[PDB]
Amino acid sequence: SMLRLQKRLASSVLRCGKKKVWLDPNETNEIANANSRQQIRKLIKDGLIIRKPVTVHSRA
Amino acid sequence: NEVVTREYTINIHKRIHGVGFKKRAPRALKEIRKFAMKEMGTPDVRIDTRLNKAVWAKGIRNVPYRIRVRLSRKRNEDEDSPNKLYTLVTYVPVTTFKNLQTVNVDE
Amino acid sequence: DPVPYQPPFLCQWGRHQPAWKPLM
Amino acid sequence: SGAKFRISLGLPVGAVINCADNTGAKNLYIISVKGIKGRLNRLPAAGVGDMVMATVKKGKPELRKKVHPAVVIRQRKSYRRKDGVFLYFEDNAGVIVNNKGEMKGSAITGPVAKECADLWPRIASNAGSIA
Amino acid sequence: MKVELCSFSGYKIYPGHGRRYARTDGKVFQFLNAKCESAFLSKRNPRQINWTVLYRRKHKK
Amino acid sequence: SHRKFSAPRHGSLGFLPRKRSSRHRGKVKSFPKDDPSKPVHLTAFLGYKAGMTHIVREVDRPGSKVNKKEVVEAVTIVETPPMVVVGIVGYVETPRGLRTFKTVFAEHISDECKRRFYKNWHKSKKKAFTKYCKKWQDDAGKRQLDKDFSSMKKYCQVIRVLAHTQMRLLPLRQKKAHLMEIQVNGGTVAEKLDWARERLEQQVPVSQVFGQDEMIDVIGVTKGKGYKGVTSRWHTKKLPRKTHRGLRKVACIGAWHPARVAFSVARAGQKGYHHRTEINKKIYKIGQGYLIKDGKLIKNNASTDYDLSDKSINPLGGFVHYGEVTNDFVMLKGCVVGTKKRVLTLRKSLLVQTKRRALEKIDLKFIDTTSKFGHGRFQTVEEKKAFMGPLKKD
RNA sequence: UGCUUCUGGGUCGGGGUUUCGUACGUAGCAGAGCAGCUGCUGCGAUCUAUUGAAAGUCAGCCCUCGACACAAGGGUUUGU
RNA sequence: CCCAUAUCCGCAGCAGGUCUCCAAGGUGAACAGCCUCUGGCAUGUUGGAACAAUGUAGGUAAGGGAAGUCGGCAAGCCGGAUCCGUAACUUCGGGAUAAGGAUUGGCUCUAAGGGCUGGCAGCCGACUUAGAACUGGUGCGGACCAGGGGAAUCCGACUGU
Ligand SMILES: [Mg+2]
Ligand SMILES: [Mg+2]
Ligand SMILES: [Mg+2]
Ligand SMILES: [Mg+2]
Ligand SMILES: [Mg+2]
Ligand SMILES: [Mg+2]
Ligand SMILES: [Mg+2]
Ligand SMILES: [Mg+2]
Ligand SMILES: [Mg+2]
Ligand SMILES: [Mg+2]
Ligand SMILES: [Mg+2]
Ligand SMILES: [Mg+2]
Ligand SMILES: [Mg+2]
Ligand SMILES: [Mg+2]
Ligand SMILES: [Mg+2]
Repeated sequence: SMLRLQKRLASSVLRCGKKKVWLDPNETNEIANANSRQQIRKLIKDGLIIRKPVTVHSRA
Repeated sequence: NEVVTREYTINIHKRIHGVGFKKRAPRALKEIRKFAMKEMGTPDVRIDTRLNKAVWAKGIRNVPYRIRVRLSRKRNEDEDSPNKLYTLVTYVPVTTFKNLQTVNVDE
Repeated sequence: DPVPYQPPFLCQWGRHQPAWKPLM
Repeated sequence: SGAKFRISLGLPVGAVINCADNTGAKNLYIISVKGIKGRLNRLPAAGVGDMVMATVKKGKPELRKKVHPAVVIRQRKSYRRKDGVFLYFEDNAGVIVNNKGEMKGSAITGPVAKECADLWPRIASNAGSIA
Repeated sequence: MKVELCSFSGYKIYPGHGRRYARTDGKVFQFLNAKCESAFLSKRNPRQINWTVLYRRKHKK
Repeated sequence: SHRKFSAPRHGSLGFLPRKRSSRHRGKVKSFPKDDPSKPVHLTAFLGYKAGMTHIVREVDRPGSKVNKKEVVEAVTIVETPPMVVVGIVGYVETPRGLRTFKTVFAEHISDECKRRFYKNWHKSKKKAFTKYCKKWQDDAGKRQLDKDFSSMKKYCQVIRVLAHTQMRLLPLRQKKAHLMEIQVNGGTVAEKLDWARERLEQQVPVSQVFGQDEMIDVIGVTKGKGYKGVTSRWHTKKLPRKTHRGLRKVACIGAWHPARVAFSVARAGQKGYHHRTEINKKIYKIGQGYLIKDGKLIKNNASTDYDLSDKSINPLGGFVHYGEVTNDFVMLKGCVVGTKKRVLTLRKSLLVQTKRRALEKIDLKFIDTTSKFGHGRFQTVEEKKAFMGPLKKD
């Protein structure tokens, strides 16, 4: 429905950009009713949202 | 008779011949949707994200010439529609397209 | 939005404009 | 008896061909082509075996700064023969030839095409190789 | 009719086809197509390019 | 003032209605004039443009430099299957115009001719000519048809015959056969109508109509090129680069003083798809079609007296955008009007043709059957395999 | 222009033609040479064989009667 | 909070204007152009179907080479680096990258250019320069970056406004 608030707060908690914020497409309603940094940290501990890894840029 | 899963190989090249560079892969998606609507008489065609990735593997300009598609007519689940059945469109990884017939696979 | 001011004057056909001139 | 057929023409007014005989000249600037009626915005052009009016651009001082009549022998533009071959040459070449047909030089370097050789007998006599 | 062979390739040129080229020194060459024409004008060896007849006569195919 | 440097005009006013042609088949505007000294024959035919190739022949003209030489010339292949006669029509001569008097169709009319009378053959019930074909197996209908033919003996002056092409033998996609009136020019009206009734429900080949080295007229519609500019259509001089409002245009239309633009001013519009009639086309060879006897078929149509090869006129990979020619064909000097798969009207010559170039007898030497679909370099399949050798797939 | 005479279009595949020019992998006491161990083993652009090979080929190219499903359908109207 | 192709000024979510800081990897002389990583975005007041004419922005053309035009207008040629070589004239500083040539790819080598510890020995870290061989359809500053040149006449010395 609307997850830009949770994506911005997840970027602010994870201390990175929202390009690396992965939200769970299956558990949309469990993320949408968080609405707070304390609940988004619980989403981090549950593992519903995951820090995306850095896009590779090889030196080889 | 209604629930039929089967194989096809689409020649994307003869359907994509003519269009400009920034409008090749969306047109290829549109001709795959028209291919599904032509072989199967269902307006509700839902093509898979794996076949989206397979068409958009190279780029928007270079689209593969032949592609292997499992076309499946299925009975409709809930959220009922005036379309009685739908068509799922799936990618099949095939190495070479040499002597590939339209195989009617069984359930 | 307030009332737009009248379409402004633009010296379009003076001595400065070579696009149209009369017999001189 | 046998007249000349039309061939492809690619040397208009302005072309500096080279002078393929032993007069002393190196270039020939085409100033006009002899035997053209004319039409609005068409340059007179000369193919193989065409009588042309030229001027020695560089060479001998006795040859320069005056108008000579010439015959165009070789052209680089591909022209169609009647038997169905598209014979074309390495460079654009002509020789200084007067109003009656007699050449001014003695020998001719390079090959002379048969479309020029059948039309001009005195050029074909000085030519060693034909086409 | 005289079926003359191609100078670069060695193919049998038919009288409807070809483009014949004569240099200033002599040695009038015949060419089947602009492929062989461009190869001769760029001065490529017919024995080194694979699809010619001289490559086959050199490498015994 | 006046034009400084006078110039010839771009275009011709004799062809100025440059519209898309209402008819698709080439209509004969004028047939050759009849005379009773000549016997009865057809004066036209309706073929289909197949393709293009070379030709090799000797030139026999005294005085030329090209005498006794081996030239090449462009030729048109026109596949000309024998047409089916399915009717006749007579024409009375009035001071208002040459009016059609009475049209009499045939009894057995093929489905190829039945396709033409329908715009939609799929939804139709195929019920044409049903009440007309009942006149051929009754007493009163034969009497009425005999009265119709007897009135045509008396009052008709011009008798044209109705013939349609044979589309099933052709490799085209369409099945709708083209119909055509051909004016029979020959003896008297009675002998003409008797010969037409004898040739009713019959095949008409091309050897009966035309012959060798005959100068003929080619009628047909131009290859369509769509809406084109005045530079593309009328071939006017392009304006220079520095023009603001376009350069592939006509700069001046006309003067201030005929407050209108004249009809002769070259404007932009439809280029191509125009009905045309070109004259003086020379037939080199009327080739025989495919025929089967003694088991194996005989197909050596490109075989001449000097070639002696078993190849056909069908090139390698077939004709480009046409298919393969299995029927009997004609081969004409030069180029004809129209694109591929285009219906093409043949006609006998209007002018009394007696010229040195036109009365030349042609002896063919070589017919080029190489692949026109690209740069072909082989004449036939066995020659290609003999030059290449064994391949990987073999 | 085509849209059921067990017949016809279309899709795929197969050949025909043709464009470029010899694919990946493997093998080679072929390779300017270099390093390591007592002739062998590694790096190496390039060359040869497989291999006129590989790839594309109607979107407006040519034949298939080889597999596939489709095709006796829907609507508006017109009378002497 | 915006701090600018949407939070400011231009009548506006206006291709205009507005003063600063932070500043990765490769290629490369470079903070030039091109690709990528962090960060950001949906193509800049909309989409769908065909690819007609005239357009606008890019290009390509056999043969001729300015014959077009008021006028080489526009486009094109040359373009980087290394090794040669460089004229008339001059205020001797310049002209000058004058003009005119050759080479440039990949791979495999050789030589030269150094520190620390106890003419010698041991241990290590750097990018360059020069030369040779082999090899690719003579292709090699392969995209990008990137001087057309010469001889004269008039005016103004010039840099600048
Ligand atoms: Mg002029
Ligand atoms: Mg006048
Ligand atoms: Mg202007
Ligand atoms: Mg062709
Ligand atoms: Mg905006
Ligand atoms: Mg960019
Ligand atoms: Mg855009
Ligand atoms: Mg958009
Ligand atoms: Mg040019
Ligand atoms: Mg050129
Ligand atoms: Mg001038
Ligand atoms: Mg300029
Ligand atoms: Mg100077
Ligand atoms: Mg003076
Ligand atoms: Mg100044």
